[PDB]
Amino acid sequence: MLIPVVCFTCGFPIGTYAAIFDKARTEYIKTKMGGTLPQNIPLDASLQIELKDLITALGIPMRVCCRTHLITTLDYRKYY
Amino acid sequence: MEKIFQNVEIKPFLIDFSNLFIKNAAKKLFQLEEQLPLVPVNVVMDFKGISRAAVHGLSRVLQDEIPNYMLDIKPGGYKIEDSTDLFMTEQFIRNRINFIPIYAKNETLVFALRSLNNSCEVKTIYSRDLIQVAGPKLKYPIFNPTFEIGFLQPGKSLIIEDIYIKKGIGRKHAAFNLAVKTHFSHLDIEQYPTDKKEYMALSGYKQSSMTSDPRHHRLGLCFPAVPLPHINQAVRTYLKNACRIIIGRIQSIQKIYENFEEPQPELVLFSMDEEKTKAIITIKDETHTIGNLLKTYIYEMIPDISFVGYQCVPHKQEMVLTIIHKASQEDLITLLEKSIQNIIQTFQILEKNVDELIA
Amino acid sequence: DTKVLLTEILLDPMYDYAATVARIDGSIPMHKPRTPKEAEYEFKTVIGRTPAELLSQKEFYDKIYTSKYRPDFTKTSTLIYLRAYELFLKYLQNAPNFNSELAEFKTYENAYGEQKALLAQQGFYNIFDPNTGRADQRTRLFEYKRLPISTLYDERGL
Amino acid sequence: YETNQGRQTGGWYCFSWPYRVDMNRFFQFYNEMPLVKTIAHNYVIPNGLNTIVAYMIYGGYNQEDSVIVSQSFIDRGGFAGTFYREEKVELESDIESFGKPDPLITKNLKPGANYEKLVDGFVPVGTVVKKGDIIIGKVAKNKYIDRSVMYGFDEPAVVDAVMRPHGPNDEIFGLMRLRYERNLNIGDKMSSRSGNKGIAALALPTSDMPFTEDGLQPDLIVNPHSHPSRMTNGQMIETTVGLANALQGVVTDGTAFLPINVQLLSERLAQEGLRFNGCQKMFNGQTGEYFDAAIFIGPTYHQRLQKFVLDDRYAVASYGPTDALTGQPLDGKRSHGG
Amino acid sequence: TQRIQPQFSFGRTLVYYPRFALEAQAYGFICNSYIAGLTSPEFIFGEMNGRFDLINKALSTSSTGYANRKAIFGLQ
Amino acid sequence: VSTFPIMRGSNRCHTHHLSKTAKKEIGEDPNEPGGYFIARGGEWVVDLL
Amino acid sequence: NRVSTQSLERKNLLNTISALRTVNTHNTTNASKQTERADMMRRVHASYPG
Amino acid sequence: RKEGRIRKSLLGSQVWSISRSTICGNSDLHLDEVGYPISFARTLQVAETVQHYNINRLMPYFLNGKRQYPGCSRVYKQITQSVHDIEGLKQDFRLEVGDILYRDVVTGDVAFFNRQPSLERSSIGVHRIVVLENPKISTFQMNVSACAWYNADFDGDQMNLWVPWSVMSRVEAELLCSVRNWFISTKSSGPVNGQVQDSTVGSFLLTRTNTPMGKNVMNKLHAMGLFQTTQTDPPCFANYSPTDLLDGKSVVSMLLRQTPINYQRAPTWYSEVYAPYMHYNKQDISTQIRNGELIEGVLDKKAVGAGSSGGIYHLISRRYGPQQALKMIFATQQLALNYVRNAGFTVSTADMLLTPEAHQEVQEIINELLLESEEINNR
Amino acid sequence: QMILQQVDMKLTEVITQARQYFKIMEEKIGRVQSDAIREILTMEGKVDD
Amino acid sequence: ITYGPIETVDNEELTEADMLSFISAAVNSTGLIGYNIKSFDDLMDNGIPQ
Ligand SMILES: [Mg+2]
Ligand SMILES: [Zn+2]
Repeated sequence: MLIPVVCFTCGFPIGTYAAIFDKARTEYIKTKMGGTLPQNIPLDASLQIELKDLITALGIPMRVCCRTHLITTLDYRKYY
Repeated sequence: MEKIFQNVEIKPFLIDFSNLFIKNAAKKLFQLEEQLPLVPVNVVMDFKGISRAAVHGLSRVLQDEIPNYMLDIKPGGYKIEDSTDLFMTEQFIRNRINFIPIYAKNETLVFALRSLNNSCEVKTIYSRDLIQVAGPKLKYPIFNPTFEIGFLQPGKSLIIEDIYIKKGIGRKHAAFNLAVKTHFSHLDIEQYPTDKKEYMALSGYKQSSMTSDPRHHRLGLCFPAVPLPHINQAVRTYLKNACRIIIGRIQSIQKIYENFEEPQPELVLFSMDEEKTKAIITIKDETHTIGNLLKTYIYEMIPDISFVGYQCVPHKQEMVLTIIHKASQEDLITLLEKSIQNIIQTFQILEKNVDELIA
Repeated sequence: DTKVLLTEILLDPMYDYAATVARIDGSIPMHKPRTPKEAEYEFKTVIGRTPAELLSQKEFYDKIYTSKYRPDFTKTSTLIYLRAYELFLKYLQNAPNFNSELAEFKTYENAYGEQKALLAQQGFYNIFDPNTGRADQRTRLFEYKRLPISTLYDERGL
Repeated sequence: YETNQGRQTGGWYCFSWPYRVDMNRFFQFYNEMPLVKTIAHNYVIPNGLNTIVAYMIYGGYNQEDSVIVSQSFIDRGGFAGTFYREEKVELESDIESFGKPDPLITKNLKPGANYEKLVDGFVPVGTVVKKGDIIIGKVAKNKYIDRSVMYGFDEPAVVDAVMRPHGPNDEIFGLMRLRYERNLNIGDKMSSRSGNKGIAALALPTSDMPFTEDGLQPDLIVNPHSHPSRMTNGQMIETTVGLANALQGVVTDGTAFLPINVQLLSERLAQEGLRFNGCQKMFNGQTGEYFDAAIFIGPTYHQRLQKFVLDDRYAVASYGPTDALTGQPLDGKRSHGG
Repeated sequence: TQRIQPQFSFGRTLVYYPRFALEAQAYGFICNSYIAGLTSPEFIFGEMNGRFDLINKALSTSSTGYANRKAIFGLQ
Repeated sequence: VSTFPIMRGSNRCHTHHLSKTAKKEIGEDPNEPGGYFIARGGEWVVDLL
Repeated sequence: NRVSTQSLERKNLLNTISALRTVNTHNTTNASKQTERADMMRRVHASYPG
Repeated sequence: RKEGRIRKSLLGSQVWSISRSTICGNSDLHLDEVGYPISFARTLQVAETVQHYNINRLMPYFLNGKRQYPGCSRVYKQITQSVHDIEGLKQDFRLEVGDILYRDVVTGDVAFFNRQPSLERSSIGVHRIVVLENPKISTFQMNVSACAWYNADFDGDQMNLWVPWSVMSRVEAELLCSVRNWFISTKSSGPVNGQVQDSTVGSFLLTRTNTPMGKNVMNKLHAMGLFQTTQTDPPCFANYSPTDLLDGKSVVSMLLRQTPINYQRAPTWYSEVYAPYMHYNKQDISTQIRNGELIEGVLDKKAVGAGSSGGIYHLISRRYGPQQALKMIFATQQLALNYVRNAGFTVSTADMLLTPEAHQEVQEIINELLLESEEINNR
Repeated sequence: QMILQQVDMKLTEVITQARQYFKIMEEKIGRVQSDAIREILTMEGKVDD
Repeated sequence: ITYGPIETVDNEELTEADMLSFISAAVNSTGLIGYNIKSFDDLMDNGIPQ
């Protein structure tokens, strides 16, 4: 229901920056989406949203597992 | 000797506040403009003149075999009568709290979570809401305050009263895992260019692992939460404690070796046909670390061994080390004791090098 | 008489809605009742009448708990929540207008849902063709390419 | 196969789950959007996790649709959730009521039953109940005959909610809800979005798992032999794309019939610092020795199918309910004998 | 043993191909590999083949059960 | 004469006149569309025949 | 009974949506098509696409 | 009908003392072994009648009772002609002759393993029980090479397991229904079990002459490590220096010398359709075993595969009995898996990717096919 | 066979003697202390010598 | 209605990922479930009364 406290695969504490990552990702996405509706963002063929620099600035290492679990985990309060 | 544990690089993981999004998010979420009190530290260690078994055993111990501390909820700590929230179940919050990385020196600390949402918005519970109720007052925090424990629906509360510190090892429960693997390489084995199509399907090393015996290694391990000022002390303590754990586990099986003449359930000896003696050592709840170290050093001490090997079958939860040698029981026991002493000497040298390298 | 009333009302989701609204407003304790006395007090505050009083008359929805915040509607989450509870109460009470107010609040809640769906986006990204700065359309699919007949037969027709 | 398996996948089965007393419903705590998502995830919430999967042979423990799972991945909450069971009991007529029976109330008290933990005839919320425990005490009409219902299940539960609502016949009944802590167990079925089912055959500690030179280790180890006959190349392509997605911090769309070029994606892997293939130098976790071959390891979306071994397993002794007609044991686990 | 039959209409195999089409693709010839990806008509033909496989697997159990029971009772 | 089963989310349903927040607070799934019948406790979906 | 219904199995939200979009073949007692028609009706028909 | 009296109650029956669970793989179990969870082992009981010859052996079971494993649950006292609970027999000290003790299932007990639908003579087999003491394991674990008896796979399949408790049934289980009797098929008159999947590929990788890294050799330490899990008595490596190199054929011969057989057949690896391309090693395309010594060739499905008539395991069963064949299957499977533990084996997306030139060649071939079709259309 | 048999009966007699001791240590000297004997007698293996 | 000439429609830059927008518009029009609630509402309003 939240970004996990640690990475499921290796146990790195990705949850230390989960809230900061979520907020910064929202702010960054707001600067890349144009006229498309928020629910149509996953359908925009012109969108190119990269979170690599954001995650790196968070101090999270270049680990496939950690970045995957940070960027892909669903937040329950955003759907409920 | 000769400083087996060669140079070590320590690099903490820090938040880059030059990023505008990160800076704004931290400022308006936690009023955070500096680094967190506990940061992950990446430790890269170079080892020379040491078997791969010893270095990998140290890595495995630091991963999930060194004693470590966790936050846990005592039975009845979750106040059913007061926790009105219907989504923050005890299992979920227990999982979140168990895996918060804590750097605790005192195990008598007890924390409480009293979050009451008397507003119409969904309120997020952070680890900064974990207030200490028992033990000496923390001069320095034992966990970062930015973890999202859970969220409360409007008009709902979450009360947990007995969040205490639990001790254990990673191989039992993963919340006791200490070090996550970052790097492992052999610096004495040449590597192919793996960016080409001819070598992209191969590992990269120019020797087969079935014939190579690397003695120069680089080990990279990340520790999840160490205090920002006392990083070197924390890393030194971790490495020393891993060395002590390995030494104690080896001495535990050494004590079995000293009583080979006395009937021991762990140690069984035979004399089969051709002057050969077979020694079988069965240790319950022993992992691949001790078995691999024992096999490696026995094989080093007895290059002419008839057979040495071990099996840590996932079921039966035990390590069974089998040694067959053209010798007698007494001479075999002396050889195995010498191998044990070699292991202990190597890891004591490692402890000394840790002491004299990380200040 | 009171037992059936209590089991019917305590399991009514309307009771839980009014109870959580009262808890937000602070009119009842934030915890679930632990003694029968405070359970009766919660029933009195949430329903607006004592269980004995309810069994006397017929009206039920008129005295249900109303928010003490007085949230001037005409920051956003609290207004949405309180207006939603007020409209739920008005629907139960069969308010005069309701429908127009319901439509207006549904428009506002659609806007708030737009904002929440913005909060739920995880980024998309499209792989672009370097030659054409659009979604990559290069494929390894088969192309017909009618071939010369010499690829199947020789100069002698075999 | 995926159309079938995607509908049995554990996840957020309902957003109003705490308000419902549902039988055999599993709520999986953590769900991830696939790194390679499709158009369907715009309309239904994704169910599953982006597990790191190494496609290799590890001790022969993943043969014939078996999978080696990371024990740490299980402990951290991977596919963990809550299983809910309901217990609805009704008063047959006015000659029955809810309460705690006593020795004088016995006439038929169940042998080996507890009959404790009953407060006002019901076990309170938050109480662990074991196989012999009596949940909901009911007596008919010694002066009374016991009609209480026993727990009976081998797996212990926790009383999550208990109510006393009136029925359609204006009578009060039971409806206790039992909560089960369900981590991923050995024998729990898992599947990818390409229809590749997998039974968890072995759980390994963190130190025992294989790891790459850069420290990457898998949550699951999938036998490469599951690929050739099945030709589930979509799973391989998804792994390859998600490897670059993770390093790029992006969530690429992988909807069917979209323009796809495996060669271009493999080249895209090289631009992220990885090899042309997704193969990396890995070391054996148990021995610390590198494999001679680079191993294809990367993020693959996996789904926990709601076929729990704890619900399917059954063992019975030489005694239990028998059919009154044939004298044979009753049918199945549900009847507690057969 | 035969190609895709024109069952969509009289002389049509799919809505994607014309009536009395003579190209091999209209009758189930798939020119693309799995790694290259299938087009919609190719995927429809492949789904027809796979559904045939699934139907045969499903009814194999029942037919084998019938024949096996009859043979057992004839030979036991 | 009698009662007639009501499809969840239909015009005769009570959740039809409630907002997403109100549906959330009364134990309904705010994001579910409905389309099923609540009969004898269970939920029943009338499929397309 | 000409009503095609099933229990709402809430395995997930995809299960619910697919249940609401499920088209069921008609069932009749007298014949039920227990001939070569049995495997004809279970095939992907050319009229299905779209 | 099926649910009627005859078929449901007379021809079949519901039974007591039986268990069912999902089956998963366990390569550390022998082919004639089954992994039994301990919780099931304390539910199903074996009826041992107390006599003078077994009183000493059965006394620990009586003392453990219901509190510790291995224990017991019920005792049928002969003097009272009735069953006694173990918690009420705290004053009996010992057991009398003629008493019947219902003890827990222990490792080495025989069990009937069955997978439905039961279509073959091997659909029910008898395995030696290996009790899994991990409380978190609830599955029936079995060797992947034993799946051929039941046509089983580890994707959700459930199997029934019941432990014979009576003496006659146990005698019959260990004498008549053991899976060693089903190694040779009654249907095809050939072997049923063999190497499968990882074991076949591992045998090929271990017995091949060359790797991409050069000659397929290992040092003494890794040659010894191949025999760690074979569960056999290890061969002698005392005549090998630590720097000595051993090829996979040498260790395979070390294993197969225990059951010397003669084998001479071309492997599955050598296929004529592949011969124009590739470059087949001449030492890999003619598998020869002389008196248990692997001289040349690779081991693959033709030699070690399951169901391979004339394979090495069929010959081992013909000359030394099917129990030796099952033991050899387990040993060679352990050898192959331990080899792959170092060699590594994987499949990637690039494994199935043609080069652009090869893609053009494939396109040209399909163009030629479509051109012939178009010529027929023009006709 | 004989040496494996002799050690087998020796072991069974030793285990029987130890557990017969343990049951006596239930009535004589209470359970809580006796359950503490077994607890730290098992982590050194024994429990049956 | 006299539509414009088909020769002047600019479509070469249309990608297959842009047609997902058309599919999304179709789904929004349908709602993926809306037909069943619409049919039940029709039954309630006109079907049963008639
Ligand atoms: Mg199967
Ligand atoms: Zn990670």
